[PDB]
Amino acid sequence: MQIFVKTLTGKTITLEVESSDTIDNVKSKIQDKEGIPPDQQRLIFAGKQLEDGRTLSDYNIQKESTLHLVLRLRGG
Amino acid sequence: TIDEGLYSRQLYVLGHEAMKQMSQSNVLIIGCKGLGVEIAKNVCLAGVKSVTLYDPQPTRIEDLSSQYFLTEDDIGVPRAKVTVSKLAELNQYVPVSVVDELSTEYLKNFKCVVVTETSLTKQLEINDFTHKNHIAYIAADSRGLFGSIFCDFGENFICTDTDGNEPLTGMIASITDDGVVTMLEETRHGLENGDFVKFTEVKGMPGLNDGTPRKVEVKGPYTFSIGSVKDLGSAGYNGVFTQVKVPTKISFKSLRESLKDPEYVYPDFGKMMRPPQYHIAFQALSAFADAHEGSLPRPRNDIDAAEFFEFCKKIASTLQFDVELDEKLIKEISYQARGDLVAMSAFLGGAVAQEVLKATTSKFYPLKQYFYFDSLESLPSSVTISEETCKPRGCRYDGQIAVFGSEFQEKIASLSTFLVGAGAIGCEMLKNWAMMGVATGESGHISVTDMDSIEKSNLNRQFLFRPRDVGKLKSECASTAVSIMNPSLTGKITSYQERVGPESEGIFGDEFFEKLSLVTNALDNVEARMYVDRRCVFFEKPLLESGTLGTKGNTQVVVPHLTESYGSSQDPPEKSFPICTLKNFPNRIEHTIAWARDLFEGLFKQPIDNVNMYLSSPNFLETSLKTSSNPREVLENIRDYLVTEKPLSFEECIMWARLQFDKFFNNNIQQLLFNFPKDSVTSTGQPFWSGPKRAPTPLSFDIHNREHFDFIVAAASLYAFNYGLKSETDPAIYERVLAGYNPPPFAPKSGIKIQVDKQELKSIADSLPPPSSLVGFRLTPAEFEKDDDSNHHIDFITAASNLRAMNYDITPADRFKTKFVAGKIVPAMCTSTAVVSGLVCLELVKLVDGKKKIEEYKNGFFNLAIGLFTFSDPIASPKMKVNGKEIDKIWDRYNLPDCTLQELIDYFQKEEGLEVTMLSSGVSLLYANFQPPKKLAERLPLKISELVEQITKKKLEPFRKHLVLEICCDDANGEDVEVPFICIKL
Ligand SMILES: Nc1ncnc2c1ncn2[C@@H]1O[C@H](COP(=O)(O)OP(=O)(O)OP(=O)(O)O)[C@@H](O)[C@H]1O
Ligand SMILES: [Ca+2]
Ligand SMILES: [Ca+2]
Ligand SMILES: [Ca+2]
Ligand SMILES: [Ca+2]
Ligand SMILES: [Mg+2]
Ligand SMILES: [Mg+2]
Repeated sequence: MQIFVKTLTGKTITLEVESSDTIDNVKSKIQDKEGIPPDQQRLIFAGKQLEDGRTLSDYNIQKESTLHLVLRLRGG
Repeated sequence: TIDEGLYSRQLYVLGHEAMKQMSQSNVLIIGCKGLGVEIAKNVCLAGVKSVTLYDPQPTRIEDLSSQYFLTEDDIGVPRAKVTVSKLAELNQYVPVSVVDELSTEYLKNFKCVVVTETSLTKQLEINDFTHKNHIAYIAADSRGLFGSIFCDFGENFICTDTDGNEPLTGMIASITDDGVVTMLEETRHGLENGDFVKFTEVKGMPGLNDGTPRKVEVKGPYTFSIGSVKDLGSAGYNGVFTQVKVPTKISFKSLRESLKDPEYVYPDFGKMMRPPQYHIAFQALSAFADAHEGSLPRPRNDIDAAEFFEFCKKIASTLQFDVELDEKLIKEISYQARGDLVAMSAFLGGAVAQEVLKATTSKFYPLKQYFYFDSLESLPSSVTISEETCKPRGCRYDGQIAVFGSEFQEKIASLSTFLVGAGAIGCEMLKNWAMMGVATGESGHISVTDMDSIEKSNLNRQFLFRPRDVGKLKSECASTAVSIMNPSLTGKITSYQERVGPESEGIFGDEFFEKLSLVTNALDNVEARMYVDRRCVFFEKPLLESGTLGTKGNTQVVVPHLTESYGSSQDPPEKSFPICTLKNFPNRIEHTIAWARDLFEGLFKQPIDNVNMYLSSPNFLETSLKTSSNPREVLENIRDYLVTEKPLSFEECIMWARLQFDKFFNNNIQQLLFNFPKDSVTSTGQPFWSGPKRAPTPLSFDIHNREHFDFIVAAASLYAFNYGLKSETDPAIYERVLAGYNPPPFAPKSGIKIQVDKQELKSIADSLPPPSSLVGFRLTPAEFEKDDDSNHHIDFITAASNLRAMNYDITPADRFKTKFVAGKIVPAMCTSTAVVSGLVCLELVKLVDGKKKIEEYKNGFFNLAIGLFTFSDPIASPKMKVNGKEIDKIWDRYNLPDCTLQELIDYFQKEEGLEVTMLSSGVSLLYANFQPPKKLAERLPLKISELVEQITKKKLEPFRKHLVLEICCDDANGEDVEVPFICIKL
């Protein structure tokens, strides 16, 4: 299938993944496009943050689904 | 034109041109309750032309649940007139007036109109006019844990910046005639299809460097297409591109026609199916109002709910909204209908406020067009929520009790918080806590700490402070300021000036923590957050975290024995340029600026310190060669700053300044070009100065050149400041000593280290006078200070940066940008700070409710610039199995008294089923079953504390209350296993 990952900076990234793909495997495809180490990646789907070890299907992420790639801020 | 001493921060997120539109925009705000006041507060601090209020209604006691500008005795008086007096006190540059009449024509005076606490019927009447005359219309409402914002900026509104981001930029390596632009060495361009870019400095295709934008077709992360361009050349080489932000028109529907086909902006893709329901409910809330004379459903009332529910079905069909009404959900809005939470007002306030700025600047993508939010998870479940418990009480907390109940209100009152930080977020936090009545009870108590003082620029995001407060402590001033908003806090707040960290552990010790209910961060640096986090985890206390960056902001809740801590996840470090890029091969203005800043520190700070240190520490000289990295630099800094070059007149300083010029903008350059010829080549036969390396060019002095002059003036003045000499400003004075200057010839030496003595150095230290000869003498080191102009600090750096800029043919930058980068300023404003504070408190109530289910907490992430909001459940602390029992790798620990080694060992084996094989404290090994029967026999009988002091050979400190230990042991199977730490409570 194909999913979309919109980031806090308004950027949209298109990925070619399978429902059985692992989150670790997704983070990497993202690292190849944006260059963000999987460790710093915060992917959220339908109010749930994705965790390594599980898979896209474990989050019911289906075709054409949209995820968010957010980050923590240092400013206060 | 624009006050950069105040709007400094906010200008980095909005921009000048953007604020000039604001200063010429009049805003109107209907309603002056929690929401309305919050909106105003921000709009005022924002810098619009003026603010106009309108709210005839009295001042019910319940209004004080979120209206921090209404006191106990203002009851009766029109909220409009009562608050206008304080909002005017916020931003001087912004006048605040009131109006008693609501004229349709009168509206054409304001660029934007905010509508709060108004019936739908009245709303239409207002939008119909506003929309037709092209007048920004915004409507919002806070109903308990529910909220809603609507926007209408005309059917032809134009946006000139849709994301707020800085126009991308990047160096090129090549570009085919087909339009195949290839980025530099592994450099990412970060462009999206449909983006436009212009070019500059591209050889092989001159007509390309004209400026005309070109649509981009991303072919990969390192390459993109712009279409065939063979009619401009055959192949371009190394250049630089720049993204062109193309505006776009956004067509808004009238509240009337949009009410039919509403366009939702989902703030949470997890509650995807709720906005529609809310669209109905909120209108039903309006209908019900008219029926009962503008009054809303009674708190947790069932009869009103039933009726309310009917109105839903009423408009559900008339609007022909084909949806399955969710009775339970919708009825919830009826119960909480009278709810007036301050957190909800802070959230929707900063949010709406930002929208107003958008409508008056055409900057950032607006909410189009329905924003229905809810934090239903906040609703308490550890107390009884009934029509009875949520009944009014005649106190300022009715608006809150209406949602959580009187029973719950007690818990909030008896809280013992600890706010770390008193800046932007700090103020908003206190404000919210005041309205919520935190620490108002008996055992309640707030503790605010911060080691910084108030500054002009701070008065833009930190409202609890005033200009006349500048120079005063934040924690202390904010504390007092809060006692006025809710007197019930007087004597309930303790302020501190201690910097939270390892040192302050004296004040914030075990006893201090064991009392706290929870901790909230309002910090500005990652290091501090980390420290607090660690402590909270050790003391098993909850922590509320939040951050901001311009329009972006984030929230994170860390609850004990449930979620992971703040430091459990990782964040990207600070981007620091390569030492050899700033030193010799800069290509971006940011490079020269960082360089300029080291130059500053290297000529007016580092050297001075060595002078004073030499006149204070006895064995300073000796201990230097033993530690100091560049003992040479040290010895020289003294020799030159004490005698070799000690000035005696500003005129003698101008000579020094002039010398520096050639030393860092001429000779240094020459020396480089000597080691690396302006056309020399590499081993691959490629031009050494190609791509990432711009060929420099020594600069000859010129008494009549802004940069050249600005540098001399700054440099000289600063050198003076060091020795204490009257700095001059009259230009003629410089010429009179510079025009008659003769610089010693410079010839680049052979054999110099450029990255891509035992007697000399020690002999020079003998040419220096003994500290004895200059007893009591000291120099004045220059402490960098971005926020000022009477110090020549930024003036220096700008010039120094723009001078090195000329060296490497790099485009210069005004002191506005230079200040931003040189001082590493964090762009930010009031809007974001408010949004986070709200979200933060919306979670705070979840902690006092004692919610144990993780799916109920939420971490926030948002970017006002694009109207993006997203939340996610917190990550669970990593668990682990030891002897079948599940343990928390983050929170569980073994609590034991100061027992004997033998005892502790027996304990683990008899009570935990663990055979302790190794015990340690820090880097010291206290015990190990594989040690000789001697070492053991002599220690086993000792008490832990005793054993520690012995092995450490350093007796414990009497200010300690705890003592952490690590252990290694085997489970019941004899197999090594990992267990929690041990906390000896001695
Ligand atoms: N380790 C710490 N312990 C306690 N307070 C801290 C610590 N580090 C930072 N702070 C304080 O946190 C507060 C909130 O930060 P904020 O960014 O709002 O303020 P600021 O640094 O004064 O603003 P600016 O950076 O624009 O000058 C500040 O007053 C700051 O001094
Ligand atoms: Ca982009
Ligand atoms: Ca001299
Ligand atoms: Ca446990
Ligand atoms: Ca155990
Ligand atoms: Mg400061
Ligand atoms: Mg700061």
